[PDB]
Amino acid sequence: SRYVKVYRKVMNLQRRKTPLPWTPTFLEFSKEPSVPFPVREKLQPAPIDLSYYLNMEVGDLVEVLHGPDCGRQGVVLSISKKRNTVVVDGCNMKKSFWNPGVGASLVTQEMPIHITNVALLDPVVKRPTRVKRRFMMNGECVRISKLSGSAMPEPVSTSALRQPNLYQEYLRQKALGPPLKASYARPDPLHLKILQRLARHISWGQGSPLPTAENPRVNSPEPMALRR
Amino acid sequence: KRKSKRRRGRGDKSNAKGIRWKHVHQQAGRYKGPRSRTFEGGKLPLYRRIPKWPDAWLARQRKVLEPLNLAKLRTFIESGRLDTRFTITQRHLNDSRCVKVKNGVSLFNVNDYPFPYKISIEVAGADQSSIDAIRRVGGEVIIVYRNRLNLRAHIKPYKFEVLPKTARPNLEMVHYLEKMRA
Amino acid sequence: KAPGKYVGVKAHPLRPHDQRIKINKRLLWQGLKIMLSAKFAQGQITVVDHFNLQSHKTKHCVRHLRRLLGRKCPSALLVHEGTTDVNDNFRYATAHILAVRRENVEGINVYNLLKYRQLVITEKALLKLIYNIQTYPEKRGWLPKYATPDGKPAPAPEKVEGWDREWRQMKERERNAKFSKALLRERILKWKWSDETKGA
Amino acid sequence: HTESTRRKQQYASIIGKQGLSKKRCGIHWPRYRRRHKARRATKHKA
Amino acid sequence: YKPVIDWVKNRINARMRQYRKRSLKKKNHSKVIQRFKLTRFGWQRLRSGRNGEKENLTHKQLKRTMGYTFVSRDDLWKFRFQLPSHILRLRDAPINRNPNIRKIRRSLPSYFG
Amino acid sequence: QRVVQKRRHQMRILHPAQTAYVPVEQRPPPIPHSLTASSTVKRLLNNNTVAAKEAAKRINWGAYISHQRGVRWHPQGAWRVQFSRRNHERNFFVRCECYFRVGTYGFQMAKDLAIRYRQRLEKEWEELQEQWTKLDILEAEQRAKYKEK
Amino acid sequence: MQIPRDVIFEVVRGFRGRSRNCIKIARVRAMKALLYSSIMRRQRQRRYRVFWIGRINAAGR
RNA sequence: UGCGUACAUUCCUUAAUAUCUGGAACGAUAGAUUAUGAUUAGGUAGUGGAACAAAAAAAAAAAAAAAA
RNA sequence: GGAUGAUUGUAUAUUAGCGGCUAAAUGUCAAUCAAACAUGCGAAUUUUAGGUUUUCCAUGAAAUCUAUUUGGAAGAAGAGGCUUGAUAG
RNA sequence: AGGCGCGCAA
RNA sequence: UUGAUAUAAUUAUCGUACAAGCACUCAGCUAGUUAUUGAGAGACACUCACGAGCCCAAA
RNA sequence: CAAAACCGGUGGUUUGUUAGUAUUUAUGUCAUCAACAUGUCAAUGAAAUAUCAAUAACGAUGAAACUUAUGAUUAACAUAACAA
RNA sequence: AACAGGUGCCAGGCCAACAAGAAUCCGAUCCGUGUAUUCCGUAC
RNA sequence: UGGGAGCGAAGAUAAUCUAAUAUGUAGCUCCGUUCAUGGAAAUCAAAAGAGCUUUCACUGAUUGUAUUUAUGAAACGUGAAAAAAAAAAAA
RNA sequence: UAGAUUUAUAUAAACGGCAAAAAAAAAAAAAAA
RNA sequence: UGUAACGGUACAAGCUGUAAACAAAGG
RNA sequence: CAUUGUGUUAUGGUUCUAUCGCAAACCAUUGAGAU
Repeated sequence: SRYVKVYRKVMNLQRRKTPLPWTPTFLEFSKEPSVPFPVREKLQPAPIDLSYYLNMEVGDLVEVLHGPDCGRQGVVLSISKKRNTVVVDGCNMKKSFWNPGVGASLVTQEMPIHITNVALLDPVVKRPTRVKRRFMMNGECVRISKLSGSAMPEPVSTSALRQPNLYQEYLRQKALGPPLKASYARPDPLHLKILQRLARHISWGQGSPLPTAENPRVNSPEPMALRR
Repeated sequence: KRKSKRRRGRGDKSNAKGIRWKHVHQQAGRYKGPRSRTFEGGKLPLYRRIPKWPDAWLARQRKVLEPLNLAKLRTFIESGRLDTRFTITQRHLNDSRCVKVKNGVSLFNVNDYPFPYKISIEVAGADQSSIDAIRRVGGEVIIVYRNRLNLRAHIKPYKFEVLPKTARPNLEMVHYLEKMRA
Repeated sequence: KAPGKYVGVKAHPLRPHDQRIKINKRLLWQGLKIMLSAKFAQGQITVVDHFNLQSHKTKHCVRHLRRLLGRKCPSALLVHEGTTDVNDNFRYATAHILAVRRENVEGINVYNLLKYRQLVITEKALLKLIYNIQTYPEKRGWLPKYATPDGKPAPAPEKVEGWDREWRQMKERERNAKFSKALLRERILKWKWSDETKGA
Repeated sequence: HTESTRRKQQYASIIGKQGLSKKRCGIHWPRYRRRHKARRATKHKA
Repeated sequence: YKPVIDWVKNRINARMRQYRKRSLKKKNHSKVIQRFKLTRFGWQRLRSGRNGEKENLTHKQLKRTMGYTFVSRDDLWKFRFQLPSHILRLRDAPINRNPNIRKIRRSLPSYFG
Repeated sequence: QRVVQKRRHQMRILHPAQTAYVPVEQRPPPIPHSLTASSTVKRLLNNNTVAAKEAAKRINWGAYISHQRGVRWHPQGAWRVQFSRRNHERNFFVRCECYFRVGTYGFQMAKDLAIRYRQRLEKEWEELQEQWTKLDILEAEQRAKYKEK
Repeated sequence: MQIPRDVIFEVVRGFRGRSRNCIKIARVRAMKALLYSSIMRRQRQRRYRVFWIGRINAAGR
């Protein structure tokens, strides 16, 4: 069929983050105005943060309900309220990349799971449950699970949960660029300092001759001077 | 002064193209006749009257060399676009834009006119008149066999990390090379 | 719902489309040169040492602009290179002067030059612009090349003596012109029109 | 047609007068305001 | 009830149509192309009767029949639409009515101006 | 493919005629183009024949040449005198369309009178320009005197 | 239109009934009125001339 | 031996765009308009030239006489 | 006209359109049934035929020929070519 | 990258 | 008033026809749209740029 | 031949001043289904926290009123007043 | 000139908790965010 | 979902009509869209070479199929985008 | 996140043969989705 | 999730659930 | 050149638009946090 190509083009226009940045160059003008914008329906349900109403916090034990990790149990490490997504320990191991540090050639790590695909676990029955916040007379808050009526254990602490995020380090290094030459990366502090002194003279010398063994005198820079 | 728009059907006195003949004396429908490019009536189309000509449509399919006139070559030499102290090659012609090489340059002379300069030139082909005119003043015409990849590497070696080794010709190209040598 | 039967239904409706057109880059280059010439002729060009400021206050920059251009200037385009011709103090000061617009040398257009009445250009940016304008034809390939390692023309060789003597003699013979039909028949026998569209 | 002719005549009658008000301009108020803004545009930075 | 418009679909379809329309190409007639050859002096064609009965033709007529000829000027408008990618730019003789280029100018002491 | 059709004749590609440059120290003035509007001259030029070519040599084309700007020949059978000027500041627009007819005066006498007419018009124009400059200076003097008060 | 709308409504002043204010009928009536004027303005010269002729004939007789 | 009768580029005002009306002329800081220059100017289909269509946008709505 | 009978009447059901039912009339299937109606970015077409909206000006046809079943479709023919101003005052 | 054109004279 | 004078309009048609079709009247809606694609081919098709050269796609 | 980020919080820009708007039932059908009813939530007014006084007249408020303010707006079309 | 909202209508300096004019003159009948002139704030 | 899978028409072009086009389209059922499709050669090519897969432009409306109508993002190739192969014998 | 929060929307599928009644003894019993 | 039926609330195109618009001052 | 008509004006008839809204993208800042 002779329409698949144009259909794919117009559909990619729906995902394009137009306008994209464009570097000016002499006698060249951007095509961004000619690129059309994506079309969307603006009358939709308002944003919500489902974690607030579900009483789900980092450090809670949850079970993945659907997908290739069905039945797997892990501790929540991160919650995105805007995306209503959750990172679960050892689940959705989808993001693999060249190792930015020491160890094996490749490293893989979790990816967010939508909060609706996950459920809190009852401490006694260990099945999907619903957690409600109750308040005592003094104002102490207690999270109670529907299935057994048990109080939720305190979330695992950030100190225990912490792990480095190697994908962000990989992204940082990639943004920096390809690896440097070993010779270029070798430090040369003495010659660098010589060049830095020369650069100081070049930038702030106002075109005075460089010092020599014959005349090492110090040339006084001129001030801007007021108009009179 | 630009051109005024000539929208139709906006009054009787407008100088736009008329509508009355179109309405009354023209066939109705999208195509105003049969949907075709060949129809001329009940009679056969001219092309179907005429017999088929396989040579005509095989000539188009034949792969052809880029022609270069010795007059153009002379003008470039005189203006200095090519250096006659060294062998002038297809790459030199391409880079001076005397001729852009796709399959190879072929020299042709006009009216058996003489050539004034002694030159050594490598090309893919050349007419007998061009060869005689070049050699009459001490010149030299060279033909180096090159496959498509070899010609690409000869014109644009800078696109190759490892240059390829020239390949041997087939029977047709051996015939052509020996004919050129003759 | 059909044309002539419902309000909002059209036979030839307006359609979304791209309004951009095409123009020859050579025409754009020539237009830039003409715009610079026009600004010089009409006295709407000023050359500045640099746009480096020691204060970020808008009022000081406004006073400098008023001193240079007067109190009746409609608008100005401030052209600089970006690195050592201007500084962040200037970028801060000009950020709220709605009558002036900052541009780099890469973004100079006939449109900008026409839109903004005055053109205030640093010497560095002016030289950068002149270089770009003068070297554009070479970059776009509008000038001849010489197929030499240096890229400059090579010496023109001399002609081999007697290279056209036979042709001259043949012309001298034919110039009698009394055997016209005989020569015509000889040419008809010798030569053949080609049926190809390219070449001889 | 008649409506367009009438609207054009009224616009020609009002658009050329400075200092009008919203109640005087009616349906032509945004057009009149834009026209006066354009006329002022030349006074900026004198 | 109101007739609400599906702008997403309408605009997507409009963009698709626009892109296709502005990327359309030329088209030639694969059958018409096979009977003709374009040369520097005009379109050429074979002669009907080449493949027919010819026992009653003389030698002159047979030579002409097996030769070739040019497409008549009356049939060129067909090519404009059947073979768009192959254009023959017609070149008639120049028509210049300036009296100074005429042979009678040699009998005048000057030109007309 | 944009193939330019070519014409061949006698084993050569036919081209439009084209002549070389013949330097001339002083090219003489042309015979007026107004003569080509006459029926006799039009037929002479349109008939490429021996009789036309002999009548061309018998015709005295030099008598129609005017050595005066603004005076020349008209198919009327008269000498046309023209003089056009536009002065917006003084609101003065002049267009002379004078005719000196051969039937009325004579070929040569009409020519002479037309030439004299054009010369007088030029002289009057010069004098008027001088007077306008003088009057303008006087007007400036009056305006300055008024502003003195 | 053959005649401008304003001219039509100005010419149909003083006419009878709908011809004064309805464009469809006013157009036809104004067309006829101006056509009659065009023809009769060309014709009236000889109608005046015959009147002069008759007056002169009576005076001479 | 007469006369009636239809026709005015006689007067006055406009127009001419598929290369031949003077004009390849006279002007020229952007054409003022030809006074005994010519042809002339009914028109369906078709074709062509010009003038409007009161709006919007644009970074050009004060160097303008006299009066204020 | 029938009115102890192939009678009349009644709740809820069955047969569905490239079809059903039909003591057979192309009768009837929600009153246009020789093949129901609703919906369909299946976004039906038309050698006939209805309309097609400012003005001024320049130029200006034909109802003919070939061939095809075609007052249709194809080609040709059909204009702008040229001229129309003069003194032995 | 590619496209068109590239004298038939001298 | 009186004298003279004049067979609404539109379309098709050989045919300037209310025994031909539409229209009470009026308001608004209501029909030659567009070559990032084609072109000047003896029934008409302009205009700038560079010039033996000219253009510069995706990015 | 010149020049050389991740998860929360807070605002702004663009989409979009250049584009459009979509949530409730009156009415049809056996049903599938079809289909922009009724101006606006709103007397008028910027303000009613300006509608007071009052059988009537003169008064009050208001820029404008017992009213071209105690709903506005063509033509066709409806009625009057004045005029030779 | 998009130096956003509101204030009787077009307000950078009247309100809007962090800058800056109750600025002056001229306005048929009330008002003016209007015309003209001018001062001030602005890394907004 | 003019993306992918299954089944699968006619009105329209061919001036009737058949093929072909429409079109592998509409309706119907099922996937649910870059965390996807697909995929690291028993590949393509020439006697030189390229190097999984994917996207864009050119080659080109070319070579093709249809042989009255039309269809055809062909293959190799060229210029770009993106770049990846495979943590992994247990602990 | 102080509490409370009726009824309908035919749901053992947070689950696994298909197949009426969200899942019905074997067989009869039949499938392009 | 979304929607609706009834009920309460100015007998309603709003809000709301028999606690039907409000607890924030508890061993 | 009517009191059965016309001219001029007036009063009716008449289309109804008052933002109850504004990222899922990008820019700039700022906490926690990693290096």
